[PDB]
Amino acid sequence: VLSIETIPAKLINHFHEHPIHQYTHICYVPFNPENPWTKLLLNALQDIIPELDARLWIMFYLSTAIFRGLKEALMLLWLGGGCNGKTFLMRLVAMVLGDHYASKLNISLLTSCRETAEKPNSAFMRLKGRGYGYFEETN
Amino acid sequence: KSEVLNTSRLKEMVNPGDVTARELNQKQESFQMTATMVAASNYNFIIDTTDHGTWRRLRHYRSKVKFCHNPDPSNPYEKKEDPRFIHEYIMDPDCQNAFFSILVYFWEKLQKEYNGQIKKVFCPTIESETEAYRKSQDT
Repeated sequence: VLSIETIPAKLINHFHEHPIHQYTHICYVPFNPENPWTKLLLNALQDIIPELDARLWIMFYLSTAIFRGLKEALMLLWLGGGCNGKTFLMRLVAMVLGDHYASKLNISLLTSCRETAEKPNSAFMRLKGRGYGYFEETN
Repeated sequence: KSEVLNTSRLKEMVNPGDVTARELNQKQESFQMTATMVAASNYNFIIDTTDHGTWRRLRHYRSKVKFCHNPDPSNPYEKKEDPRFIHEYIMDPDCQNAFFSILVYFWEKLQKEYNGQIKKVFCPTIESETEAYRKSQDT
């Protein structure tokens, strides 16, 4: 278990009494820019979005999905001509977060006008506790 | 979006008489309707009624306040607003306890002044917006 209560985050590897049940299957390691995979990811993400100023903002937006607490009223959407860097880092983030901390939705959440009271819109109660959501590209 | 008040069940909900309907494959059970009705709407409705039973139990007001983070100079109508009111200040026990104390104190004030009758208090601003709304909205 990793506690992000303080800076830096403390990795608890001993006995505790914190009521923790959900998890991800990814082991935590400290921030190592010297790792070859770390350098590859940094270079690839820089190539996807060359603007350093935009790159920092995008990374800051992505780094907030780990927290499960209340978040500000922000919605973000970014598009492109086609065959861009989209759906590349999105899937990576989704699978890093994991099923317990992430899930996939459909555009039908927003393209619907008003679901009938009898209609069982189970899609509304998705993302319960999960701190990151996304919508796949449509046709 | 701009809705329309179809008046469906309107006189049915307004009356204090107990009434019920069919549940999700269950049995009906009449309950006394003892709930206060209030509406917060950005847009307008459409009223289609002329009987004295209707247009009598309706009260209207128009908000003269515009809340934006940058107040226009010498504009009490468009003044400063605090976004932190919406995003946070919910989890504070003290704020909600103070709100409850205010509500119970003013309920006691209403009971001791108007003998518990909200119809015994009238406002110059109220029933003036209602009069304009009933004079308007007619096709």
